[PDB]
Amino acid sequence: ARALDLLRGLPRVSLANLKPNPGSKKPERRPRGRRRGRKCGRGHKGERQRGTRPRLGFEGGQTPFYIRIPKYGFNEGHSFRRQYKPLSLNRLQYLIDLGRVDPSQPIDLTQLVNGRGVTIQPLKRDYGVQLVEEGADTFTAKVNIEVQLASELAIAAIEKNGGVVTTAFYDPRSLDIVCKPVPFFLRGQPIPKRMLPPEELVPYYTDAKNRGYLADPAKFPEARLELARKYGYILPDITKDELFKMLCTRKDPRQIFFGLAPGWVVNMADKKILKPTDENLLKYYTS
Amino acid sequence: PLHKYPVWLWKRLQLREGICSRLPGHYLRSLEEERTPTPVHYRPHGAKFKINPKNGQRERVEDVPIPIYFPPESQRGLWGGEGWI
Amino acid sequence: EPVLRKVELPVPTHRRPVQAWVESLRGFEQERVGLADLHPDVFATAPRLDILHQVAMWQKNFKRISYAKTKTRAEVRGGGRKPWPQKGTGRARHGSIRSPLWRGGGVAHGPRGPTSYYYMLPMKVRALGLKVALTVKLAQDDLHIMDSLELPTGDPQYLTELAHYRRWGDSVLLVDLTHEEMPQSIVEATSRLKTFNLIPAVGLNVHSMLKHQTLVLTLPTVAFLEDKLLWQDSRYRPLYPFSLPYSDFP
Amino acid sequence: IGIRLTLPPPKVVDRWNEKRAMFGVYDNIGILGNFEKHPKELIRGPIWLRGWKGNELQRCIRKRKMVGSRMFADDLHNLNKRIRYLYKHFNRHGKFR
Amino acid sequence: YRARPPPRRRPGPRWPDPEDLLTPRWQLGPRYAAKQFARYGAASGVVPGSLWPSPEQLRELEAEEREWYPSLATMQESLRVKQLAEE
Amino acid sequence: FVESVDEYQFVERLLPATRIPDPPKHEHYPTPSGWQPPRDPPPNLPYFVRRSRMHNIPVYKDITHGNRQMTVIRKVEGDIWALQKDVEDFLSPLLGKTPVTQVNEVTGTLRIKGYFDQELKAWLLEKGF
Amino acid sequence: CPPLRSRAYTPPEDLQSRLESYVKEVFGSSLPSNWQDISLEDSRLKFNLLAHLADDLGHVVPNSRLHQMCRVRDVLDFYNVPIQDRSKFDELSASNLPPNLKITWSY
Ligand SMILES: [Mg+2]
Ligand SMILES: [Mg+2]
Ligand SMILES: [Mg+2]
Ligand SMILES: [Mg+2]
Ligand SMILES: [Mg+2]
Ligand SMILES: [Mg+2]
Ligand SMILES: [Mg+2]
Ligand SMILES: [Mg+2]
Repeated sequence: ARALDLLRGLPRVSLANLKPNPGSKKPERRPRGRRRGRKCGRGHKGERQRGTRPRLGFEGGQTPFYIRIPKYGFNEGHSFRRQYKPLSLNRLQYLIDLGRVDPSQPIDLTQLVNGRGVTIQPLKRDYGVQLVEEGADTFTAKVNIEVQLASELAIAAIEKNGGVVTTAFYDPRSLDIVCKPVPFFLRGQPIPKRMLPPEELVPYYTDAKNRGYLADPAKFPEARLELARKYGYILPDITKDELFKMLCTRKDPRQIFFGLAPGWVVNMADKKILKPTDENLLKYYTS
Repeated sequence: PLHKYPVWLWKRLQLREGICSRLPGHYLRSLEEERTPTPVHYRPHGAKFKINPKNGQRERVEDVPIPIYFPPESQRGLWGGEGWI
Repeated sequence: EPVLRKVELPVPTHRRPVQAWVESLRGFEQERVGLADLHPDVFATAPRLDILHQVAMWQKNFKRISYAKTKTRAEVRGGGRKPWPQKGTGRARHGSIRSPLWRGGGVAHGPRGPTSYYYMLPMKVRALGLKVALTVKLAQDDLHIMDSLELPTGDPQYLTELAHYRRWGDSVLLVDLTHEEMPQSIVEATSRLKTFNLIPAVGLNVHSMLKHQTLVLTLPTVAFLEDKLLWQDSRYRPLYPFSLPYSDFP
Repeated sequence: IGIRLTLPPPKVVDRWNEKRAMFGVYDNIGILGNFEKHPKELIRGPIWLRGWKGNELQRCIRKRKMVGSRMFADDLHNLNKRIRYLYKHFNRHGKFR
Repeated sequence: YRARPPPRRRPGPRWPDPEDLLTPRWQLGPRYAAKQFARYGAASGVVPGSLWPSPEQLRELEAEEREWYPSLATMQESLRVKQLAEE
Repeated sequence: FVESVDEYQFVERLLPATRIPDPPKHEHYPTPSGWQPPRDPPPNLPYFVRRSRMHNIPVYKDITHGNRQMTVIRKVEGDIWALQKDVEDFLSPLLGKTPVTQVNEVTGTLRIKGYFDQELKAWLLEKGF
Repeated sequence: CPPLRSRAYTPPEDLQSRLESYVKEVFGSSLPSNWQDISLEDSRLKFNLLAHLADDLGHVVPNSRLHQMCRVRDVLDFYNVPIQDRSKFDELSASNLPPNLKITWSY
């Protein structure tokens, strides 16, 4: 290129010649000279100049603004509230279009994260992924998707294409594991069991409307059909298609990963999986 | 400069070179052990966790002992562990 | 048998590969033994002189720890009492004899303790740094590609007189792929030569390349450099440190 | 008066001693070596300072908690006093609030 | 000159010497030993059996779960009663 | 107490990749999201606009002072001045006035005053970038 | 070791026909019309051509300019440029000096 041809002519690039990009380095102001010398940008002598100004939010005597306002519980229990990261249908479709999220396999949290489709911070009170209505139209893909929360419209959107959506609860200790499995594998601990929802979320997951993982599968077909009526689409038969087996697969309530049963240990270095044999342990993990 | 070993270790470290080194093993082990006395002046928390009535969140608890002073007269008798608070 | 080399890693459609002459250290007149194609993204990117400066400055400063300290007024010995009463004498009023004003006093604002100047430029920036430095070397006829760093003899005067014959210049940086599998002959020669320096591939940096007038590379090392620097773009953001296992990294 | 009256001995700097020649080699240990080591593992020096940067106050806090046990009685008293000073300086003094 | 041989990771697992007082509490712990197995495998690590809970620990885990995480039956049971009170 | 097995395909499925995948072949373009691969062979022009890592057109909205709105075109190689005048002629009927442009020839970027991100993305896609 | 050779180069008169000879050697006896148009996309042939020219003429295409040699015309146009190699004292001393000017050299 032309720039490289200019370099042919110029003397060698060496440790002498290097200069910063103009504007990057602004020189510092020192309280020397005549301009910045006397009083050095501090004003005339007072509380200000001696550097003993009162703390921030002190109004010189009168009841400060922040204090005089009444207290109200805008943030009363902020740390205990659960947060769901939103995944749009647009986002999901675009991930499938670029081959980042694989439709020939089921989608869960772990697949999405690995796809860089989402960022989840368990520590920051994130409790997984919420599936949002946005971009319901121009969503044309048939997938088995797993999300903690979904809106009825987004359920409808997925089931119109012939996909299957279900909601499954993840406890914080399960979530950090599922999002980043490789670090957990290096912790040397055996896989724990996914805990059941708290009392207030039991009614949610034991409901066919939300497509809960603890909802009665006998209550599923009529629910699917009711949603099909309301949004006026012909509800397709899933059993007919080739990929039916894949759309069937659902991890059980106490399972975090697809093949890996709780209480197993993964030895990464020699690519082995160690099982317990002990009756006590087996009883404990199978509960 | 820095001392090689933290200063708090010196008591332990000195037991290893002198007359204390050639003391019997069982005595040194009895000296080392650091088990807590039974509560005398404080009602302990029953459980490892407890629910906060404030926020309704289950929180860990610890048992923190009151420091007890024993005057030298206590050595000449049998106080059940009661000292001056 | 001519020594030909092509680029293994895929090139962009609009870009075309650059060529370099291939020579060997075996003979004085053993230039032009082969031809090589180099990946244009590593070896023919935009000359970004600001980047060289950035990387170079980080390289010089990030390791630096300052050892200078001075005692403040509080840390100087003595100086407890008030030297004389305020009011009484004609003297100027003082609170301690160890104040900054006094001779033998503590320092007002001095070097304070061991100081670290550690910071990290982003990875992609350091990577780009290496790229620029390599383009710049080839643009200015300061870069040479070799089949192997194999010498007819370990006599260190042979290496100096060859550089003189080939107009390399006063200082030459020799890069090999691995430390263990460096030839005997080059190690012997370079051990007792000040201006000529032998490093493994992983050693290579912006500072040395700028310091030395010539950069000499082997064909093993050129494929290696291409791999790693080209890996830097066309990768995702990390989920966790790359030292950990991935499905396709090492 | 206070100015020298002869030229000092000339200083010769050997730019091609081993330390100058191999300066900054392995700074690219990470990107060129599969990320086995961070470059911050080339830093030598104080325990409380390897691959970390902070103001004076922060440096003192850190030295107190990391080598606080092992340091000399009078040194530690000086360090506890430093922290007290700097705490008040930074929190209670200055131009801007 | 020749470059000083490159920096490396310490090859294989490191075991601290428990007699030495300089060795901190975390290194001598069982949790450290687990991590050594995970990283370096059975080839160089600890006995694989050790990785699970002891009968005593499992006893404590059983007590923990019973007291803090109720069954689905009893949760539905609790809701049923409290919801009924609402009507 | 312990038994060892090699049924390990499930763990392999969990490991993520460092490299961003190449977009798979599609029946026709555009895609449902609207993504479109670049025209092959590349368009014969003085300048070229290379895509991002995620195979997108490098056009970005930018803001400063909370009132200065800008649009940036990056990853430009070849004669940028040519791209400048092309962007100029394209944007001028939309604005009426000729848009005010900064050219960073060292960086290889083009900055335009106001948000034209959508129009410029379209235009560059049309041109075959 | 052979003595260091001068970087000075003067293009010969018969450069055209010499390049004719070299191309017809490497690409074979049968030669299409407008031989200047022959592309050097082929890596092996590029090497062969440039080696022959480098060995005889004494002047070599540098690493920097190698990718610029796309076509045979490009090689011809490259060899017709002269290189004259002398220190700046020598070039100024014989550069039509006015008699009042004097230059000396203390290196
Ligand atoms: Mg002033
Ligand atoms: Mg004055
Ligand atoms: Mg004051
Ligand atoms: Mg004092
Ligand atoms: Mg005083
Ligand atoms: Mg006084
Ligand atoms: Mg002093
Ligand atoms: Mg911005």
